[PDB]
Amino acid sequence: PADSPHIGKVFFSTNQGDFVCSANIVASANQSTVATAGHCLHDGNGGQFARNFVFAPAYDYGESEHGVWAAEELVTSAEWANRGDFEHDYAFAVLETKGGTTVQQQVGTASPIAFNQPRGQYYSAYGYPAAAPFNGQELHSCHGTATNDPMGSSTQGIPCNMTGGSSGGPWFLGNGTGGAQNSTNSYGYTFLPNVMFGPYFGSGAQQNYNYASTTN
Amino acid sequence: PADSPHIGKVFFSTNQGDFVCSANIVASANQSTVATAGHCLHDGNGGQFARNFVFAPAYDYGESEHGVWAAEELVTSAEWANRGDFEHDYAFAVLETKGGTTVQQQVGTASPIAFNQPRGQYYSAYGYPAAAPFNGQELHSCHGTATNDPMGSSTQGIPCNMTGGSSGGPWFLGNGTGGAQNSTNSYGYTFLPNVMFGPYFGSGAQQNYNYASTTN
Repeated sequence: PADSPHIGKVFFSTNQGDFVCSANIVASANQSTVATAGHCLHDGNGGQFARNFVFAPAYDYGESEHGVWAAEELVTSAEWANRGDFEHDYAFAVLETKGGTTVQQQVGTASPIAFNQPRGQYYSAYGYPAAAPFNGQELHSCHGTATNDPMGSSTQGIPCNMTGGSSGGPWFLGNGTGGAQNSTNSYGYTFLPNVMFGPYFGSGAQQNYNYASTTN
Repeated sequence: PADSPHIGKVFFSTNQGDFVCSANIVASANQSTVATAGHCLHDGNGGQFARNFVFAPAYDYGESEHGVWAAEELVTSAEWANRGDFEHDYAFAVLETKGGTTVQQQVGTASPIAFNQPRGQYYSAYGYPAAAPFNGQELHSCHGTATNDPMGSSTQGIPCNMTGGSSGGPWFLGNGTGGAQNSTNSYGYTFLPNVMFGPYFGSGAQQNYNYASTTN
């Protein structure tokens, strides 16, 4: 985590309990924006937003020297919020500033983010899987070539063993944590998933990003 | 109302019961977008989306020939949804398509929409006020020059006697229903009778519009 401190762990609550996800600081005008999954910050089907959304950059068996960051605005895709549309299971959280210090300023790095890229690219996906065989404490990764959702939606799948808690973690184009972010961990099929699915980052994601990243 | 069928009445429900608002068809790529107030489609801080949001173009003691249109995507500003911030009490609803027909195609017209315009312009504001001495059945209007929020926020006020139900109704630059939409009826203050406040249509509103109008 110390080497890619833009990636971090998410804690949040709903009426059903206390849960975890992952997220990533993306380059933004407000320097306060993390990319995550829609389902990590909103119920879907017209419901309420998650409560007490906290981001922990470079989490590693606990918060890092970078600390933990509360959300000020949760920015869900409209298709996710209204219909639980997994084709648009992406979102951005706009975090607090601490006495002038934005999360980007504290952590000192943020991922570029790209949209409307070809399908079928090679990805490195990251997150904090929390269900067995994982413990929720470690940054893990998956790597491989994306293929189409066999069930027929616009999502893409990569070979991956990560479990619940990894949702919202970044997909970077290419090998490693240094590429442009171009999707987010959305879902796998239990038990012992072997494919991670992530939504296509098209013009919906781009325009949601433009909006979130400017405050908003 | 027949002369300005892009303006219409809104019905919706929450856990607190059935409510009414106003809205306006604005030109959009998806041909399906109405401008309204954030509070006409989302509770604000800690709440959820309105249910059964329906738009009735050219309502006049009942639906017009254009019928009634259900929302598919409610698109609230982030600051309204997360904090009930009246500086951003604007929103867009993306409506259903009926047998291939979009609302903009049905009505055959839409208002232009403008952002980042000067403060203190002259407006014509419209809506379906539903509290006495109004009955919710009629299109009413207010006209005047905008002044600054006495509370010091970025909202603006105009002289206007319209009551609950008028929220979400359009403010058009200039005289009449034909100008560019540049705010929405949002709120009054208990101490200030007959003044309607509407949010500033700035870059937040523009980016929310860009996003909503492409479906989204």
